[PDB]
Order: sequence, then C-alpha cells, then structure tokens
Amino acid sequence: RFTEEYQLFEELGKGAFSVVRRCVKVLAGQEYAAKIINTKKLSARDHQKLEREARICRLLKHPNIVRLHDSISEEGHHYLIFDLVTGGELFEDIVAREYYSEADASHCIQQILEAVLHCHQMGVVHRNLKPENLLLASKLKGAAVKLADFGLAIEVEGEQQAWFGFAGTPGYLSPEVLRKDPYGKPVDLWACGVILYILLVGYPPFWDEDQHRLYKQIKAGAYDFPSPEWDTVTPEAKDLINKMLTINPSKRITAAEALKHPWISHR
Amino acid sequence: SKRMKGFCLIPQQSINE
Repeated sequence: RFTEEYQLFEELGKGAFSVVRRCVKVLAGQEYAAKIINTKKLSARDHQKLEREARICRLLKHPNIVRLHDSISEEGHHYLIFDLVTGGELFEDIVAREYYSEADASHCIQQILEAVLHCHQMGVVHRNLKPENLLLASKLKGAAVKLADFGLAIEVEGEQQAWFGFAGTPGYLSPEVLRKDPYGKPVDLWACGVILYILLVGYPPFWDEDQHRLYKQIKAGAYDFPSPEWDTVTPEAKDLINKMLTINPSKRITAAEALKHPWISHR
Repeated sequence: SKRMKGFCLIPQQSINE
C-alpha cells in the first residue's frame, strides 16, 4: 500500500482534482512532496497523460529539475513522489521583490538554461516554461531554481521539427506555435527570453487583454525596453533577451549558446 | 519601474486549462 511506505502530513498546495502534501518514507525517514491525484475525476485518456508526465519526469535527473522518485497507482488515487521544494514559485518571489538584480536574475536564468539544455539533449521539450512553474529551494537571494510540470512536454527525434499541437501559456507562446509551423527545442528559449525580461523589471514584454492582439504582439516580436527602469540594465542583459526573443527559430540562441553568453559566463 | 507605472504581473493558466 502507498500508506505502508509513506506517512502523509500537511497540504503544501492545491490543484484541480489534485493536492500536494509533505510525506515521509517511513523506513528511510526521508521527506518528499506527494502530489495526490483523484483519478476518479479523469477519463482513461487523462489517466494516460498523467502516466506520460511521470515517464518523462523519470527520464530527467538534474539538480535544476524537480526529481520524481516514485509513481504509485491505487484505487481512485495516483501518487507522484517528488523532491520537497518549499521556496514556492519563482512567480511569487518576483512579485514580492518587484524584480531581480542582474546578479540574482543571471544566477536564476543560468540554472534554467542548464535544465533546458539537459531536457533538449534528452530529446524533451517542456513547451510551457514560466515563473508560475519554476520552484525555488528557499526565499533567500541566489536560491537554487528547479523546472516543474512536464504535463505538456513532448519528445522530439534529433533536431527534427514537427507540429506537436497548440499548447503552452499565452504570454509565453513562441511565434512558430502561434503561426502553427512545425517546431521543436527553440520554443523553450523564447519562453526563457520572456522569463528573463520579467526577472529584470517585473512585467512581461508581451501583453494585451485582447488575446488576438497579444498573439499579434508575439508573432511580430513587438517588445521594447522602456525608460526609466531599462536605462540602468546592462546592454548584455538586453542582448541576451534579444537573441532569445528572435522570431526566426533557427537564428534564435540555443540553451548551449545562451550558457556561453557574456551576461551568463563573465560575471 | 513596474510599481510607478502601475504595471501588474498576473499568473496565467496554460491554454489546456
């Protein structure tokens, strides 16, 4: 039984037809986050989506990816045993601090890039990167960041592109996805550009309350660096945002290239 | 700055609710 090996304690978080609770593996004494999904509320198709997310999590072992340690199916309940990460989402911390210093944003994006690079080398594309699902080890400056929520992730064959469907989060969507073009790994680096812009000034590069006009902004790469807040941001921060928010997906910087950019490598 | 311009950072769900 799940309850034979793990003891449940307090709720840490709440999803649709899911909760997250702190748990201890009894024999080990080790603490984990248990995502408990009510599979009574899911069709076969959506059960199988859950088993796919678990399988992709199992492929990925990396200090900046939330590690799935176990996946247990019981009558009406599925349990996903993750690393316990208690720092809350990157999103909440950006709102609390308003924006990050270049030193803190650089250390943050460097870890995201290592994680994305690992995903891309394993043939996994997240498709849905955003501060909302990047988890912090703590509220302390320089805290380790981890990628979470592989529920929309896909597997690609080498550098081959294909139409993998319309999915992700509106404000973070790549122009190639909005065009319905075949796509691959670069969609993640567009999302990294959006995340980096948000990190440095605390608002997104693309937004309109009209989703059509939001989508026209993204497809046209219509963002800028308004004064006064962007006046004190280094040209190299801007240059790395520009190479990530490149509409052409072949010209757009890769995770491997981003890790060599002077704003990452020459601190 | 974000606060002086009254800009907001608001969480977004995925397309696939």
